[PDB]
Amino acid sequence: LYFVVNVIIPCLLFSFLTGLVFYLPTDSGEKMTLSISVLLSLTVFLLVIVELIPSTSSAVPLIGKYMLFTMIFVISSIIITVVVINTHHRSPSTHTMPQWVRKIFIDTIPNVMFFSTMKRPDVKSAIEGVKYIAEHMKSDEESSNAAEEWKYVAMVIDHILLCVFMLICIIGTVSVFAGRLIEL
Amino acid sequence: LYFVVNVIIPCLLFSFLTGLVFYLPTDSGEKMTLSISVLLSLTVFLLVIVELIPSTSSAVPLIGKYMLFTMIFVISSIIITVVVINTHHRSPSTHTMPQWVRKIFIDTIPNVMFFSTMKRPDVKSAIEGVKYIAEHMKSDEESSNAAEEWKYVAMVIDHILLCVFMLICIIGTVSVFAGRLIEL
Amino acid sequence: LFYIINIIAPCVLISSLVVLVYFLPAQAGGQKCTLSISVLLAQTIFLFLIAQKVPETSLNVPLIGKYLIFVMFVSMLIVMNCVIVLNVSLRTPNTHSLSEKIKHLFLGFLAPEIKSCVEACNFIAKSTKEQNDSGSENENWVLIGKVIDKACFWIALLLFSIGTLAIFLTGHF
Amino acid sequence: LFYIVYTIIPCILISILAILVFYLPPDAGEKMSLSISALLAVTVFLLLLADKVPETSLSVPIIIRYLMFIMILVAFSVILSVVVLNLHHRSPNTHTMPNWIRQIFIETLPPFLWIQRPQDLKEAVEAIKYIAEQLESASEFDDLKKDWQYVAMVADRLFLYVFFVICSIGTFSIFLDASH
Amino acid sequence: LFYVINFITPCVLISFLASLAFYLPAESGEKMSTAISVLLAQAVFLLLTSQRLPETALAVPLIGKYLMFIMSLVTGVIVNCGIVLNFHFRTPSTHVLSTRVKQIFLEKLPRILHMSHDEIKSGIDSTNYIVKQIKEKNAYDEEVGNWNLVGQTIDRLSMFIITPVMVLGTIFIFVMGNFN
Repeated sequence: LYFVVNVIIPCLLFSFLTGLVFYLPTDSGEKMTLSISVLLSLTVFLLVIVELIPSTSSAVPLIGKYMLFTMIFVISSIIITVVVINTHHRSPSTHTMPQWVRKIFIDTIPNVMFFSTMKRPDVKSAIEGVKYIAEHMKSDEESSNAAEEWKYVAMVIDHILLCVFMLICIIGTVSVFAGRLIEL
Repeated sequence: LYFVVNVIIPCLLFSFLTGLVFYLPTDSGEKMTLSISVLLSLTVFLLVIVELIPSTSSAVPLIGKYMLFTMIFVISSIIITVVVINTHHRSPSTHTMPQWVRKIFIDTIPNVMFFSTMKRPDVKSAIEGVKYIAEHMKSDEESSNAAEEWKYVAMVIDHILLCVFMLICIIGTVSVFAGRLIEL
Repeated sequence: LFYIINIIAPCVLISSLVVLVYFLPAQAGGQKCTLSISVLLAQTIFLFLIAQKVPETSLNVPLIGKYLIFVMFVSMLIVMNCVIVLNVSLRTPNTHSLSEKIKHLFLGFLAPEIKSCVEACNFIAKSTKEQNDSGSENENWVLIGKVIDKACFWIALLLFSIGTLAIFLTGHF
Repeated sequence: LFYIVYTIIPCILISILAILVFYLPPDAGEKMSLSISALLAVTVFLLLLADKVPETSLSVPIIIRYLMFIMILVAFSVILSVVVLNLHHRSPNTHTMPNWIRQIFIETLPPFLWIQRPQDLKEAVEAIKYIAEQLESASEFDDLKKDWQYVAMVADRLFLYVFFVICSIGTFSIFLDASH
Repeated sequence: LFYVINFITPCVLISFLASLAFYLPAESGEKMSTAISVLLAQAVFLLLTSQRLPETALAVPLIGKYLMFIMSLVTGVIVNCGIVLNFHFRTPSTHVLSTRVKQIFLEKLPRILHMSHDEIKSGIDSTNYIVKQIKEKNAYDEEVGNWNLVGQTIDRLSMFIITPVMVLGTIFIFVMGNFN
């Protein structure tokens, strides 16, 4: 009871939060805020754990095992969040969307996400000037469409990753501890 | 040797980082981020000193004086950074540039900065509307020019302060440390 | 085994995070500096952590302390390079000058109412043209920044891997 | 007295912070700074308490119980801030606003909560018409986005009030119970 | 001397840095950042001071009384910074600019503080639409500029009102304390 309350519960909370980061839309530019603050909280808690658990070396304790899994869990989260941000801000000038990315993440995947709510004289000069303004607006709209397609792809990746990372947190959590729980 | 690697090297890193903020442009909203985080790092380091050096009260140690110097150094850099960001966003409507400010910081000092590379029916309704659009562009460009003049003053201030700050860093460091070091 | 499980592996994991900064965008909102300076703060925490394990004699620096200093310094270099990329990508023809050298290296190898209406239309088109020019220059500088991202990514990956493997396989032998 | 100062005063000021995060406008882009920095404070207070409570493992002292309760309250305030920010930054390109959200949060709650808010001429005409159309399209897109963000706004106000009540009452009760 | 050098001067400096928040413009979105890091350092000083004294409860030491008072002052500055950004960003669609506020902050204080062929028809319709949208945006923008000007004038007045207050409070306490 003492060790549960004083050690394990805080670690559960931080695992949950880090998992939550994937529901934050990329349009709110605060993905790096949240993920790096979670990482610093995790580092500090590493500090805590070494402060608390015994310093034996015979064998890896259960808390040791669990701490290692938690560290990898946080790290993965952070790296995929960076990945999404980088995908969203993908320059069309230097990159071209592969056909299979578009087919998979824009067309099919959003459709199988049922529980989600995501979308599935001088008059001639004047006239020429007006025409130029209109055609420039056309070209700007085209550029903006390509950018919006990239943002749409990011959003639908966030949805899918939110599902996926809840699943991974569950699976890993059950596996790490069920053996020892049943042993007691 | 033990004291050098254990104390002075980390302090050298932090000192070097301090002045780096002044080469970072104001466009990136992260001048206060970076400088305040450097300050916090130094304040945290004060723990390291306190936990490492002897806890006598007879007199102030050499590294005590050096760390006080470094405190004041950091705090000056951060104050000037804030100043320049405040000046960059000043609005013409409220703040009119004093004549002496313009004479000094916009005309005089930029010339004497050699090292820097910084520069120194319906037809009537349609016609009236066209005229309206053109005058609105006029006005937009004018307000942007005023604001741009403020931004330009801020940028020149940053350059100048970079050069001054690097010199002061150097001077202060040498004087503080060499004198004791040679005795060892 | 005790040192590997309690000090070496946790330290290595945290320190390997500095190689992530090369996949953040190099423009405002990318937060290269936020991330990198936070990683440096964790590295400081590691230096404090190690002060508690090494022996108290002061005639030499231990090997592990040497290694910590080395990795901290490499992380600092990569934070510097993120900051430099941000500076390069936000450049403008007015503040800086995009030398053609850089361009080759990166963009290469790697009634009176009628007359007043027409005048106002012409002026509108001209203002739009001016604004678009300025912007075009800006996007050129963004594309240079993206090239530099790729190139620096590869440099940093190679450097970190090599450095770490060698230094920590010397101790194992 | 001793305990009042040395433990309760610092705690109080951190609880006021975490409450204040819900008065910050979502447009400021500073909710996560405030909230997560409050969470750092709470974990710091747990470190602070470690070296004052007795080292026995039969039970948990009341002061640690109150710290944990306060920690969980502060966490939930963070959580709800992150929800509000998620709501604010929704758009038609990502979400479809449901009828129940609109009915509950825009129509009903605000009054209860007291908020209440020639070829060449044809060519040139086509160009002008296009310009106008673009303008208008942007406006419509922004209007839907602003409906989302208005829903965020009203939920943020409601959380403000709720958390203020909750923190004040729980803190008071705990403290009097401890000082009797 | 030991306490003046090790205890009083670092804490005093750090607290003084809180006044800079008032000279940092609301447009530079970094008021919260700055204030919350200041608060964290003050937390740390409180932790430092708790370790230096015995656990008696006869009375709070003089330096403890001064730390309490000065922390509390600083925390009031942080809260007011947050409030100021809240005021700066209010708009007609959410707040009412009362006459008292107009009088105070737009007339009196600025002065006191010395502050500084149907296709062509449709194209004509589209250009008139462009102009209508531009006019609407201008009225919207000039009221938003009113709000901007309010914030600026609050900045100036806050500096001039707060720096002297901090200084006088500090001088009086410390001359009292120098006579001990």
